[PDB]
Amino acid sequence: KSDFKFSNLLGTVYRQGNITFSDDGKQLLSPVGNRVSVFDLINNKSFTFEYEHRKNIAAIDLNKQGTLLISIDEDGRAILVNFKARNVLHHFNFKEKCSAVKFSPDGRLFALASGRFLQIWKTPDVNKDRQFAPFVRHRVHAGHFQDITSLTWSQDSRFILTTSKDLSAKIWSVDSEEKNLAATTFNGHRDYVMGAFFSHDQEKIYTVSKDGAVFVWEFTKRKYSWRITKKHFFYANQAKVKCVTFHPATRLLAVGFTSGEFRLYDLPDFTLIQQLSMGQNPVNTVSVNQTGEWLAFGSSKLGQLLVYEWQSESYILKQQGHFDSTNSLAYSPDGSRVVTASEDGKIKVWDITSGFCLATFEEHTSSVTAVQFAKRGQVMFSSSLDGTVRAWDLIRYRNFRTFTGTERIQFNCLAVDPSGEVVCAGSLDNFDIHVWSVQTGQLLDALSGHEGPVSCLSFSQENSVLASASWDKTIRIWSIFGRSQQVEPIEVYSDVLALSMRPDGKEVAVSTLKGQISIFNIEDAKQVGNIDCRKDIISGRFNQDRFTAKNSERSKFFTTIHYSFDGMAIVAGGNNNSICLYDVPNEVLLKRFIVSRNMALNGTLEFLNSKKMTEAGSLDLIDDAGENSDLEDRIDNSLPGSQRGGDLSTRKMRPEVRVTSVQFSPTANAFAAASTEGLLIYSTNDTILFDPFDLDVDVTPHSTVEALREKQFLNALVMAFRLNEEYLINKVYEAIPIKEIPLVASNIPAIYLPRILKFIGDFAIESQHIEFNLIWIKALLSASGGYINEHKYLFSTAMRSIQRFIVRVAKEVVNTTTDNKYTYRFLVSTDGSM
Amino acid sequence: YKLDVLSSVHFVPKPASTSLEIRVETPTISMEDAQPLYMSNASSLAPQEI
Amino acid sequence: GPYHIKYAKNGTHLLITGRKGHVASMDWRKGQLRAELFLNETCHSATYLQNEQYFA
Amino acid sequence: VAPTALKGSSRIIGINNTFESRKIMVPPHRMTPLRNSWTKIYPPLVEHLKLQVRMNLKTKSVELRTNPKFTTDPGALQKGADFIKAFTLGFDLDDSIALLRLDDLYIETFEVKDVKTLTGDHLSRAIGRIAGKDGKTKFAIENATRTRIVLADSKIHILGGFTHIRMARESVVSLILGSPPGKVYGNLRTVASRLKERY
Amino acid sequence: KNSKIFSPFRIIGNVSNGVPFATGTLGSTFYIVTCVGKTFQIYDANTLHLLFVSEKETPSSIVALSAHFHYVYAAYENKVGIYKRGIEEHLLELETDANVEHLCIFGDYLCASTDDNSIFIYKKSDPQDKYPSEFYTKLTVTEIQGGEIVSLQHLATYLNKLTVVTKSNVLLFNVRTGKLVFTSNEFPDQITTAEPAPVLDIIALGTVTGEVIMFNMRKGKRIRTIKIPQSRISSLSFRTDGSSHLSVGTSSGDLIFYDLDRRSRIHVLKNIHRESYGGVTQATFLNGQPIIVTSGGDNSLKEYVFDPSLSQGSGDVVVQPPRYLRSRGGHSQPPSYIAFADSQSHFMLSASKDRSLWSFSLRKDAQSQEMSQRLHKKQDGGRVGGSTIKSKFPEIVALAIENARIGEWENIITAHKDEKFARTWDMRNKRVGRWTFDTTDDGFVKSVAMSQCGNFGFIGSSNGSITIYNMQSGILRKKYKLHKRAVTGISLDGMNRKMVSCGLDGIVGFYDFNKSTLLGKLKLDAPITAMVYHRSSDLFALALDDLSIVVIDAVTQRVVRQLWGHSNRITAFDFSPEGRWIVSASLDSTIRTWDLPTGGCIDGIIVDNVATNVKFSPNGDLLATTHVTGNGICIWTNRAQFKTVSTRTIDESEFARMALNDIDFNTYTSLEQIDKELLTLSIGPRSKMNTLLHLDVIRKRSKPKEAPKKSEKLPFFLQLSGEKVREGIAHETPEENKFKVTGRLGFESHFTKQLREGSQSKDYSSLLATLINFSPAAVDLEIRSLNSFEPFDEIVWFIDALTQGLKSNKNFELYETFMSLLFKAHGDVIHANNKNQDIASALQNWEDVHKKEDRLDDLVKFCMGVAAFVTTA
Ligand SMILES: [Mg+2]
Repeated sequence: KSDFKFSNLLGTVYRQGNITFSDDGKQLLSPVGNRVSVFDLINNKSFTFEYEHRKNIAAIDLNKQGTLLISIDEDGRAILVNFKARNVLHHFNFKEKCSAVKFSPDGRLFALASGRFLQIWKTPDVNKDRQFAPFVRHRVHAGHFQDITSLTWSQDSRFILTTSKDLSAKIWSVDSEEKNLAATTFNGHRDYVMGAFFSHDQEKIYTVSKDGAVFVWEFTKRKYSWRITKKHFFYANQAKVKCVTFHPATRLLAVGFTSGEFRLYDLPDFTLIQQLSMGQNPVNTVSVNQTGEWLAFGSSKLGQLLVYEWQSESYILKQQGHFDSTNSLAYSPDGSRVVTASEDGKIKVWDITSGFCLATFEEHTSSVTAVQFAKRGQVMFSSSLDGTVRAWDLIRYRNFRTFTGTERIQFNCLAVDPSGEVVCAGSLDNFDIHVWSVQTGQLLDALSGHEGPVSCLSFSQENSVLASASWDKTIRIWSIFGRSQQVEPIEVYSDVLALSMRPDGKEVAVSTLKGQISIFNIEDAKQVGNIDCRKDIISGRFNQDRFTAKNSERSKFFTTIHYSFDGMAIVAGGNNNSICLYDVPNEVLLKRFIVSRNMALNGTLEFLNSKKMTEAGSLDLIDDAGENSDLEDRIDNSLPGSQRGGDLSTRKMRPEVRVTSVQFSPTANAFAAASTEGLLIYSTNDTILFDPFDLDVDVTPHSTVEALREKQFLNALVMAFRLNEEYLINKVYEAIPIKEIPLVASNIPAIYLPRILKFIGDFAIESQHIEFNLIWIKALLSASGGYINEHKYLFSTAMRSIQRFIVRVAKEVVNTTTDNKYTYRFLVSTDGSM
Repeated sequence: YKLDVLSSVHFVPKPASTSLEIRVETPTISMEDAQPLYMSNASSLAPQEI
Repeated sequence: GPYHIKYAKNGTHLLITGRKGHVASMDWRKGQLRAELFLNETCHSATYLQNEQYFA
Repeated sequence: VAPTALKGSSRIIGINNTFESRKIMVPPHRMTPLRNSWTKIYPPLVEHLKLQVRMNLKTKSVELRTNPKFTTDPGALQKGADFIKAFTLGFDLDDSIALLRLDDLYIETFEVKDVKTLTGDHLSRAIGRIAGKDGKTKFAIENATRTRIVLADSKIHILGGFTHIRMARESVVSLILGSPPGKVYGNLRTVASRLKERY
Repeated sequence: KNSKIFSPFRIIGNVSNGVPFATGTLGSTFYIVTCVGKTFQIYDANTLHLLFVSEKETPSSIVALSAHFHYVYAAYENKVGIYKRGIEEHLLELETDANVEHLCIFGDYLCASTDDNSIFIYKKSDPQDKYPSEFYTKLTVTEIQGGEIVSLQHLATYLNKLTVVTKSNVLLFNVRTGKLVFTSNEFPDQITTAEPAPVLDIIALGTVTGEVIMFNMRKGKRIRTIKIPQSRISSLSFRTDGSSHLSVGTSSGDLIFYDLDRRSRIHVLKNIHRESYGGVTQATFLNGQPIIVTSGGDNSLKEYVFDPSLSQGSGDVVVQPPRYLRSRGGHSQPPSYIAFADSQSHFMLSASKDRSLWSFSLRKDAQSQEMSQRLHKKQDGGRVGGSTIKSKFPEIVALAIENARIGEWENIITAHKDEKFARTWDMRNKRVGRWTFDTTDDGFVKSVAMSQCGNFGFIGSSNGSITIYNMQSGILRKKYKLHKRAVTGISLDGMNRKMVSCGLDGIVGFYDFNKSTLLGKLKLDAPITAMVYHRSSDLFALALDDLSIVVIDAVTQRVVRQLWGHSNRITAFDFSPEGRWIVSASLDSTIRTWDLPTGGCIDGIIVDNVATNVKFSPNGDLLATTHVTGNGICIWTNRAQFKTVSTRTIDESEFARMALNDIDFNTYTSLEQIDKELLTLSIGPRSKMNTLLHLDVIRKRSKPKEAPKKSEKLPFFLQLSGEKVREGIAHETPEENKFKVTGRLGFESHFTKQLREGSQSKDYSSLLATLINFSPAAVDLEIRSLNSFEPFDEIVWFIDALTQGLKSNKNFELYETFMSLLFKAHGDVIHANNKNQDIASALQNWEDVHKKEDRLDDLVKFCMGVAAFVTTA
């Protein structure tokens, strides 16, 4: 039930730091703000780790073997992670700003560029158990006079090249006895040295500067010494080199410029293979696959992540995410895809498994406030502050209809009829709920009666009534359908901020500004429960506040809520650092989730460090933009009074942790919450828990197996559920012969029917036994079809899961089979000659 | 743009106006973003439109 | 920190400017503070004008 | 060397090119191009491969022998012999040098009669079809499959990577048989894309 | 004795065990090396932050510690180890069974004194070598020469002389020549300490009867005699800040200071350390500063500072008294109860028999703090009844903590020994609360519990009554009276609905907390000693008197599992956070892990000291246990969180003497195909089929909108010219005749060879295998490259191969998809030559198979018809 865990972060593909491909090249590791996300391009799956830094990530690296991941934040704090097990081995502090961390290709040593020192450490062994001090230092090198920009390992794990802001590139030897081999310093660059590299033979060293000069260093006579034999120049008019990488095997040099264009060159010939432009923002990080075929680029400003297959001039991956912009989210009815509305005005559809944007729509001029699907799922609606309501048809990606009010009113909330024929929107400026007809587009009527702005709307899926709530401290139930129109107002203690309708359509829950979730019965218009939330909410002091968090009244209410499709649970979130999941019937908090643990965000901490406070003020509030070397960093474009609706640069204040909207998954036991960092998806998929149901001494994982060996399938299957072990249920599920399925299916007790249907839904989507599952689904529905119909909402999520399997994979297979059959008949039956 | 950000985007919508767009028949996959997946396959013009 | 220091021409007064924006003007021999600004900005350098009365 | 330093098959197919010796006969039409380009043909054989080279005016052949005291790479003789043959077959000198430089380049040779027995104007018709107007068709095949082709009357020689010459040869054969030009062009577009792709 | 699930991590809560610490200076800064049993810790003198710990636990307890710059020498039994940064670099093994007692290092010489009055001298192999390793010689002091050795010391400006101090008298040994240079006069009192003075040739000697002697070695004569009647000296140290002060530590727990110049006492610090644990075991002035670091056996380390004199002139006479500066500490006696404060491995509460309750930080020792006991003033206004002399609260027997309401009001309840009420504490403020809960039946508190919401507190009395209070206001709300004997456990489920209790009478009561009704009662055979309730799974285990752990399901009120095997009482036990394991400890000196699904012991340990408490972290990553001996907490890492653990039951007989694999690892792998008749898809991503059918269209999207400019002068064969690996179909090499369109022999492609071999052998299984392995781009290339010219051999062979594939009923979507591509690329050739027999028969054989795979459509259509109907109407 209430055992949820963070699974993946959608809405963000790159924030800052360096991107790294996996050694096999089939996985891309992208730092997304405070966490590390892994995308499996080949298998179309993605996950984001649970471990969480206290600040944004600055650098990462995965060793060649693929077992250990090291990530370093902007303060130098480092977390070592066992990649296969997805667990944290050890937290390490390097007490400096670490710029780059790179594993040696052998894997034994990893080097760190911290300030002006190059630190070489010994890797902890993954097989060994955890220890107090796993890292063992090897050596610290201090030759540079200023900070190190980047470092490169030699292919034989014996030399390291470090490029610093001293206009110098310097070479070390990891072995003391070999110091005489390489103790040289390379000079002659006009600007910072961005990168230095070896050739495949290690006889040529290339150094690249920010101004755009590439030097080829060779060991030659003028008695022998390193010299610049040849010199090359990127004649970029004003762009400065921002990131450089080199692939020795293919002699490829990928350079990303601050103007947003990147160039690919061949060394030592310096023939320009290509150059493309990904935008007007700098190319922050570039990486190369091991084979050298895929180049991954990243732009921090707009959060673009691009993987380029330069061989075929193709895009494997091309995505753009959102930061501090996701204002809403809406699940597809099957739950396969999630929609988001951003302040930019762009509606983006993300696929849950892959984590990538399937489609983007940019019709809306201003911020989109809310999004909702039709009950059918083929159509989508969205409301924006530009003054319009727009209907989207997904099958053809067309704005097939657009509605607009007469009086030029901003829209903030939206609700669509179950029949997909009426659309109503509310405003913060009009006090009236406009209603339109989907088929014709005309304004049917303007519902009036509120003395305050309408904060939220929702249709009953069954009864088709409309429930509206406002800051007027009231809730009104409109029977708009029917010959006669009726309005039934219900009073509340305080302003209403959010509203959710039970799938039954018999009750409505409303969150008030007092921090109260009140559940009312629609037909009786009387209260049936109340839940306190003010104590549960976790709110943090901002760096700018002059008052404590406890006395702070900034956000102690829930601005969004939603029922579980079963109808027994409510998930709530607000302008705060908590997502609270309440159980409706007993009015208790099942669990509380911390949205973020990043101190870069403003609202994360309840108690701030006293050291930061001074006579001058909080050290965080001092603006240090002047120190930044590049002009584009120093320039301040912030408007004095802005709070929302523009770029981060406009704010001048740190982003604030908040959950714009939350929703449950129609198909799986999971929920998605849009926040500043992105869409946090919490799921119970791992299900490591042991939650036996009606267990007894006679039931045992050992005992179940004989029931199979003795061919007592029903007793084996029922005993498998009582333990509720997935691996055991799977074992019994596949060992039952097809002949006995119709016999067993009829005899399953009614209590365990919801569980098996959930299992088949979760198992069938990714399992390879399409027909065997379909035999099972046919058996169960025929045997217990009547029971399922009587209890719709107990089986709602399970039933949707089965349909998603039957439509999304099963239908696609036969759709080709029927295709080949007809293409077959035409070729043979037809006459072809001449 | 500057005024809207200054007012925290509590502005008033602009006059509605009618404009003409040209829709070119293309496979629906082309309209999508670039990754190893597509979510629809139909054409971008309905049969009536053809 | 870090702090940039500039003495007056006659050596009677001292001007220190922190990088984080702490500017102080004082008479260092007699331990008298003339002015102390806590500008929340990035100060780079400061100098005394014709006399200790004005500084930039 | 920098202080950081680390610590007989024939490429041509369809013709028998083979202290060891190799002899390659030069046809009359390649005599003059061989002459003015010999200032750039003998160096790479004698310095890189460490071979001994001559032109036999009496027999009009290029004679190549291994020096036991100087030559070191056992495959140098065959490598050098193939390089001369590519120049003999009509490929430009820089293309021929690629065989010395690269170790994964193969020459496929075949005649129109091998694919199908064509004679008279029909044989002329096929050579016209392979060539295309102003050489467009062969140029398309060359660029799409990343191959160099020399269409010497009824004899075709294709230089490039293994699978590349396999695809260039297939397109040429399809042209000889009489497949519709559009189908051949349609493939020539997509063969290029598939070859360069990683997956 | 080695667990397969757990492994030691470190010990929390120890700063010093009583062995004299050693001070070491790196540059200007100083560090302190303290002994903790079998390992040592290095603290920074400035902040008393932990820096390093010994990598491995020494086999035997450490006896002496000496530190010189980076290197630290630790002596245990007959071996002296050399450590750098907490990692051993070299081990010195003495040749005599006698255990080392004292240790001195000067220059290249390392001197070790054994208990048999034998001094071993080691020397550096090289003058520039960092530490001595080589064995130089052996010097033995006989009883005629002197008594037992008290300590070894080396005065400054002495070439190769070691000042051996014995109880009887002092001796001077020349290590280089190994000859006794000088012998002191016999002293009347037994010497107990020796400290070189900052002056030349003078070493301070402390006797057992409170005499401090400023013995001058060069003159061999006494210089001064301080007298401390009725005291025993334990440490001596000199102030090097330019003031002639001497700090004289005593075993009674006092530290006296003398000003040698003025022959007067500056001050006395009384009871800085407990006398029961050895008093001031060591007190050392930091070199050249007024800070003195003091330690003792009570598990504490303190620092005191001399402030500057408050008089402008005559600063020498007006000396400010020493002032407490900073310290670190722990329990003086083993902890009695423990609990994890927060969901993370964040903080850990510990209460000990020394009547002090501590909050220990797992992640930084500096964060550890003692929960103060200062009381609030009563709300009523009446005076609080208590002895004027302040005394710590009695020992904490039971503890319960919740965090649903941390920072709003009290969130901890504690029960005290022989006390008729339970006190409250607040974790956020780190101080005792303002509420006291009384049993109201004249009975001692035996059990305390908290509701998850953090509103209620349950107190279980020894007389059988359960009283329920409200934490916010400390007002009694309800009292339940079922048990007649002592209640030994109380718990409430997460939903705050069903409450369960247990008592010595052996009955387990089931209550409905909302309605205040008795749902049911269960009688067990034996008295119940303890209870652990798992809220996520609604299972609670009961430690019965008959050496069993009985697991019960609160929902149905029946015994679900019973665990046997402990040979004595079960001290404590806990549930794993995932609800799958129970770890229990017993007086027979073992810890056993029980796998609840199978109900058997999977791991067993034999602990030298009985484990009095066992507690899992809520994460499950760490297991913490406390023992009857040792002032600290033993922390164990859970190996199960990084790899699977076999659930095979442990061997009982072997465990006593010391004092299906898929099922064993709780995993299962789905079959490749249940039945040959059942259709089965491919073992791979499901986007493979969609990608194959629409390869070209997806690529068109992938292309950039604007063409990329390229250099006019580029190598034609750049792609081939890659120094060396790419495995693409582009990178294929031939494997070793008339020209053939499909492929010349020796030049053929691997795919064609497998096809042609398949045609002759009449089995394409090898070809189907490689086709599935092919990437989508490769598959399109091969299908199109098939020969389409008469007699159409390759096309016909390909159809038979795919016809063979469908018969298997495996990977049928990919075999199907290949035929969609075959028609797309070669549809016209098939159409034009449909009358050809080889194509017609090959196609006809295919149709007969493909017609059989039509049952799938019937199932798919049926399920949609009902699934839409059932879910709708
Ligand atoms: Mg009426």
